Amino acid sequence: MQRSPVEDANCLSRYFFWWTNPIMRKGFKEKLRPSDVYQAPSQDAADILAERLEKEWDREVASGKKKPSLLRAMARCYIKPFLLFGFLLYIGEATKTVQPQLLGRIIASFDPAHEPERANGYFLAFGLGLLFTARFLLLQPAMFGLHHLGMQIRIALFSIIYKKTLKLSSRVLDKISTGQLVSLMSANLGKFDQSLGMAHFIWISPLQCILCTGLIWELIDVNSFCALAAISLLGVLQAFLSHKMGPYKAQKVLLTNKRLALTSEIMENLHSVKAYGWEEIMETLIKNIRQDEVKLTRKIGSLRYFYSSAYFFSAIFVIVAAVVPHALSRGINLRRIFTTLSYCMVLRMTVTRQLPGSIQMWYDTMRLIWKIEEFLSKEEYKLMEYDLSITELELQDVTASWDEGAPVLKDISLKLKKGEMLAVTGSMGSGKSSLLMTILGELVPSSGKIRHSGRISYSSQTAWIMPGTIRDNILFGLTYDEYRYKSVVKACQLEEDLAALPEKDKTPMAEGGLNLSGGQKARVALARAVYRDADLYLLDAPFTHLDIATEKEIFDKCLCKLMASKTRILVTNKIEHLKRADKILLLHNGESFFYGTFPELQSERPDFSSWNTYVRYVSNNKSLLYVLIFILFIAAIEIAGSVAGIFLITDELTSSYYILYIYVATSESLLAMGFFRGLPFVHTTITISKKLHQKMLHAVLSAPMSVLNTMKTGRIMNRFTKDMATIDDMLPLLMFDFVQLTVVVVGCILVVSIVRPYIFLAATPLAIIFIVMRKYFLRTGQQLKQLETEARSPIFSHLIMSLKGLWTIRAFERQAYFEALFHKTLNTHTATWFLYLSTLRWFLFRADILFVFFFTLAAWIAVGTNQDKPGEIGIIICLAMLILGTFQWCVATSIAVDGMMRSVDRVFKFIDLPSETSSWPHRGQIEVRNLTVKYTEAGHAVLKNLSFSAEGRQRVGILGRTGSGKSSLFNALLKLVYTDGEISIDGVNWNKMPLQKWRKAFGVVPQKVFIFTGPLRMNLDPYGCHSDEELWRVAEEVGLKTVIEQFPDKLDFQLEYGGYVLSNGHKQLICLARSILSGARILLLDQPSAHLDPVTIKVLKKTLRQSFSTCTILLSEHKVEPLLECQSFLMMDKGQVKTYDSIQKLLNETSHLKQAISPAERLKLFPRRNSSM
Ligand SMILES: Nc1ncnc2c1ncn2[C@@H]1O[C@H](COP(=O)(O)OP(=O)(O)OP(=O)(O)O)[C@@H](O)[C@H]1O
Ligand SMILES: Nc1ncnc2c1ncn2[C@@H]1O[C@H](COP(=O)(O)OP(=O)(O)OP(=O)(O)O)[C@@H](O)[C@H]1O
Ligand SMILES: [Mg+2]
Ligand SMILES: [Mg+2]
Repeated sequence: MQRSPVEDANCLSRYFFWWTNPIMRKGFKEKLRPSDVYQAPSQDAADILAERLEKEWDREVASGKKKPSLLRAMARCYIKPFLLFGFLLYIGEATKTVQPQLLGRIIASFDPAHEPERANGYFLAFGLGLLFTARFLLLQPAMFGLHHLGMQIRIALFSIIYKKTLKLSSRVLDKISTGQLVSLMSANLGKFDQSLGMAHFIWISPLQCILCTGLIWELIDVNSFCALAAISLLGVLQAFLSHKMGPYKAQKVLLTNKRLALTSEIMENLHSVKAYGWEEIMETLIKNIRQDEVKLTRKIGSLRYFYSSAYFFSAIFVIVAAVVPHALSRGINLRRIFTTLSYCMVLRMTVTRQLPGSIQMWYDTMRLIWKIEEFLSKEEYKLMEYDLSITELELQDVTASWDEGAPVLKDISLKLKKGEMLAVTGSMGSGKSSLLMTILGELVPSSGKIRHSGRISYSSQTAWIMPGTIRDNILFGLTYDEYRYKSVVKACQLEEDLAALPEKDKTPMAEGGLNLSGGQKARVALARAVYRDADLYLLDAPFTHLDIATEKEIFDKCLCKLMASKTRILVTNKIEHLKRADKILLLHNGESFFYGTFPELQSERPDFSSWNTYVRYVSNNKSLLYVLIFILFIAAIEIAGSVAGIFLITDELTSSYYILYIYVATSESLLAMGFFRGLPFVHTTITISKKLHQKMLHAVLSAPMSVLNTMKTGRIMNRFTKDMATIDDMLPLLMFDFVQLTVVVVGCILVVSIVRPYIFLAATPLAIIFIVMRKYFLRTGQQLKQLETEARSPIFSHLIMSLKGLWTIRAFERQAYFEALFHKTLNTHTATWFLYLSTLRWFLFRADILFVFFFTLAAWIAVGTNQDKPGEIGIIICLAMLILGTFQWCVATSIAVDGMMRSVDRVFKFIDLPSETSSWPHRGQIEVRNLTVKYTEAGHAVLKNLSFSAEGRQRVGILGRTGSGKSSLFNALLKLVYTDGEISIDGVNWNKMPLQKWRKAFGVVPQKVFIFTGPLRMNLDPYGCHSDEELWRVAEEVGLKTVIEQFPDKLDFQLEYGGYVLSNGHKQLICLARSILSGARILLLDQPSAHLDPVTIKVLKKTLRQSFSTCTILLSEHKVEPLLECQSFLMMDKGQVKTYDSIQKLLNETSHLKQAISPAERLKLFPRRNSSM
C-alpha cells in the first residue's frame, strides 16, 4: 500500500481537498478493492497515539492521588486542537447573531421614502454574501478537524484497554463477561468520533443566547418578555420528553444484551444445533425477548416523535409571540419586527437543536470515562522473573482457592529434580488443572511459598488454534528450522495425517479449527509446546482424543526419547504411564493421598484404587404504502392553499414582498406532519423491522454447512449487532425527518417561485449540476463505506479470540506480538474511515461553494433592465438567505439516510441466502452401500465406497485411527455434508421423507458439547414438554442426580457458557440426558468417555443399559472398557469399513495396530483361553 498523499501536499490542497481527486476519479470509472485504498496517515497511527496517552496516565497514577482521573491525563494531550477548532465554531456561529441587523437594514430602507438611498441595497447585499460566505469558509474546516480529533481519542482508548485486558488477572477475568466488553466498543466505534461537534456547544449556546437575548432586549416592552417565554417552555418541554425516554431506553439495552449474547452462542456452536433439530425452538426462544424488546421501542419512538414534532410546530407559536404583543404598544413598526423575528428563530434553534445534543454527549461520555477508569484500575497479572540460579522446582504447604483469598488446593508438598517426569492423577474436580495454574503463576497461592525457574511451556486441556496456518501454530513466533520442526512432527505422530490432506501443510484454518479433527487440535497444540525450548513442560491431559496406538507411540518417542533431560508434569489415569514415570501425585478433594514412587505405592495399604433497495423495503410492508399516499396528497392540497392564499393578499395589495418573508419563516409549521399524519409512519416502520429480523434469523439458521463454514462468526454477527440496531433505532426517525425537510423545501421553493418566475431560471441549471455532483460522490463514497464496515469485523473477532486462549499467550510470552497484530487490524480500518470521512467533506464543502454561484447569479440576473425605482432586490437576497440555510441540513440528512439505507441490502443478502427446501418403525434396521462423502464440493474424499449394515436394535462398535472419519460418518448420516449413495432405514430413504423428519429419527451426542446460557430446564429439554419427576428419573438414570441436588434452586440453576460450575465429564453426562428425552430409535455417540473416570463408566453402564432397552447405538471410542460390551464391531481403514462379529476376530485380523497396544490387564482376559491351556 502506497503512503497517504495528505502529508506530501499543500495547505490549500488539504483545506479544499484537492488531493482526493484521483481516488474519486478511479472509483467513478471502476470498482474499488482493499488493495486500492491508501495507507493510514502517519499523524494518527496506532503506536504513536497509544504511547502518547499512556505516559500522561502513568504519571497521573504514579503521583499518588486519592482517586486517579482519566480526564486530567486525557486533557493534557488534547487541549490544543480542541480549543483551536473550538474558537472557529464560536466565531463561525457568532456570524448568525449579526445577520438580523444587516437583514433588517435593507428591509427598513425599502419603504422609508423613495429617493434617499440607492447604494444601500447592493453594498449590504454584497456584505450579506461576504458575511455568509465567511461563515462556511470559517465553519467547515473546524468540523473536519474536530471529527478527526475524536478518531485520535478513540484509537488511543481501544489501544490502552487492549493492553490492559491482556495483563488482567484470572481471579477477576472470570467475573468480566466478553459480550458486554465487545458491545461497549461496537456501539461507540462510529458514534463517538462524530459526536464531539455537538458537545462543544455546551459553552457556545449559553454565551450566544445571553448576547442574543441581550440584543432582542433592545425592545423595551414587556412584549419581549412574553416572546422569550415561548422559547423557555419549549426548551423545558424538550428536556421533559428526554426524561421519560430514560427508564424505557435504559431497560431496553439490557434486554438487547440478552439476545446478542444468545445469538453469539447459537452461531458459534452452529454444527451441533442443526444435528439435534433446534431451529424453530431457538427461533421461538429469540422471538420472546424480541417480542418484549419491540414493545419498549414503540414507546421510545412515540416520545421521540413529539420531540421532533414540537420543534416544527413551534414556528407559528413563536413568531406570533413577537409581532402581536408589539401591536399593542407602538404598533406596526417599519423594520423592528423582522429583526425580532430573526433573533427569535436563531435563539429557538440553539435551545431546540444544539444544547440538548450537547448535554446528550457529555452525560453519556462521563459514564464511559468512569467505566474505562474503573477497568484500568483492576487486579493486574504479575510476570515471572527469570533467573538461572534455580534449577529444579520447589513447593511447600501450598494452599489456594478461587475468589476467597473450602480451599481448592490445601497444603501440597512436592520435590522434583531435573530430568524427571511427575504423574498427576485423581478424579473429576480434584484440582489437577489448578496445581498447573499455581505453578504457571496465573493463580496466586494464599498461604504457602512456591519456587521455580522462570521459563515454562504449557499444553491446555481444551486446545485452541489461531487464525493462520498449521506451521504458524506449531512455530508460534520462533523462526523456522530444518530438522527440529520435522523431529517434532515425526515424534508427535502428526506427519502421516498431515500428508493425507489436499494441501500438504499451510492449510488456512477456520475459527477454532473446525476443518481439523478433534484429535489433530490436541497434537498440533502439543507440538507447539514441544517445539520451543524451556525448563518445565506442563501437558494437561493430551491423550483424551488420541488412540491407544498413537498415545503409546507418542509416549515412547516424544515424551521419553525426545524430551530426555527435560522436567515434565503430565496429567493421566493409565497404569503404564504411572508405572514408567518417576514420581506420582494422587489428589482427592484438593488434598494429596500419596506422593512417591510406584513400587512404594504398591507397598502401601490402599493397594489399587483406580430504487431496487427502496422498492424491496417498501414492498415488505404494504401498510407503509397506504401511509405514503396520505403524506403526498395532504401536502399538495396544503401547498394549493398557500399558492392561492398569497394571490388573495397580493391582488388587494413592487411592494408585495414582506409577506413572502413571513411565509418562508413560517413554512415549517404550515407544512408540518400532524398527530394523525405522522404516527402511522413510525408504527409501520417498526413492524417491518420485526418481520425483517425474523426473516433473516430463520434464513441464516437454515442453510448448508459448507456455506456457513465459509463465513466467520463476526461477519455474521456484524449484521445483527450494528445493522439491525441501525434499522431498529435510527432509521424510523431519520426516514421521518427526511420527508419533512424535502416536503418543506420543495414545497417552499415552488410557491416562492410561482411569484416572480425568473428566480426559477437560476435554479434549473445547478440543481441538475448538484444532482450530478451527488451521483459523482455516491459512486465512490458509498462503495468505500462498505469496505470500512467489513474492516470493523477483524477487530472484535481478534479481541474475543484473544480472551479464550489468554493462558497460553502468557505462558509463551507473546503479548507484544498480539498488540502489534491488533494495531495492524486497526490501521487498515482507520485508513478506510479517514478516507471516507474526507470524501464526504469534499462534497459538503463543494455543496456550499456551489451555493455562492446560485446566490450571486440570482442577484445578477434578478436586476432592473429598466429603472427599479423601489429597488431592494436585496430582499430576494434575504428570502434566499434563510430558506436555503435549512437546505444544508436537508442535504446533510440525504447522505446519512441513503448511506445508512445500504445496510438493508446486507440483510437482503442473508434473507436470499441458498437453503434446502405411519408410525416410524420400532425396527431400527439400517444399511449403507457404496457411500462417498465430501465437505467442499469439487474437493477431496474423506470416505470412499463405504458399505455396512446393523441389525434391528443391535449394539455396534466403531474404531479407527485419529483422523479416519468417525465423526464425518455421523455428519453423512444426518446430512450435513455432500454424499453419493443410498442410506436405508427399514427399506426406506429420503426419496419420500423430508430432512426434518429424517433428523428426528436419530439421537446425537457430538464431539464438542454445547451448554448455552439459561437454566437446566431449558438445557435438558428446550421444548418444555416433560414432568419434573421425569427429569429427576433421567438424572438418576444417567448418574448425575446428586451433583444437581448440591446447587441452590436445584433445577433452575443459572448455567453460563463455559465457566467453572460443571466439570467436563458432567457436560457429557448432560449431553447424554438430551438423547434420553429425544425418543429416537438410532443413537449416535461420539466419544462419551472423554473426561470420565474409570469408576464413573462402571456405575454408568450398570443403570444406563436398562434405559436404552429398545434402541440401536453407534459408539466410537478409543477406550476399550466401555466398547467391549457391544455386539458387532467395525473398523475404519484408509478407504472403507470392514466388519467383524467379535473382538477376538477383530484384534487378530488387525495387524498389531491394536493387539500389541492394549495393556497387560486386557492381555489378562484376552489370551486367557490360549495361555490357560
Ligand atoms: N479458572 C477457574 N476459575 C474459577 N473456578 C475454577 C476454575 N477452574 C476450576 N474451578 C473450580 O475449582 C475446581 C477445581 O477443579 P479442576 O477443574 O482444577 O480439576 P480438574 O481435574 O482440572 O478437572 P477435570 O477433571 O475436568 O480436568 C473445579 O471443580 C471448579 O468448580
Ligand atoms: N469441517 C471439516 N471440513 C473439512 N474437512 C474436515 C472437516 N472435519 C474433518 N475434516 C477432515 O476429515 C479428516 C478426519 O475427519 P473426522 O474429524 O471425522 O475424524 P475423527 O475420527 O472425528 O477424528 P478424531 O478421531 O480425532 O475425533 C481430517 O483429515 C480432516 O482434514
Ligand atoms: Mg483439568
Ligand atoms: Mg471426531
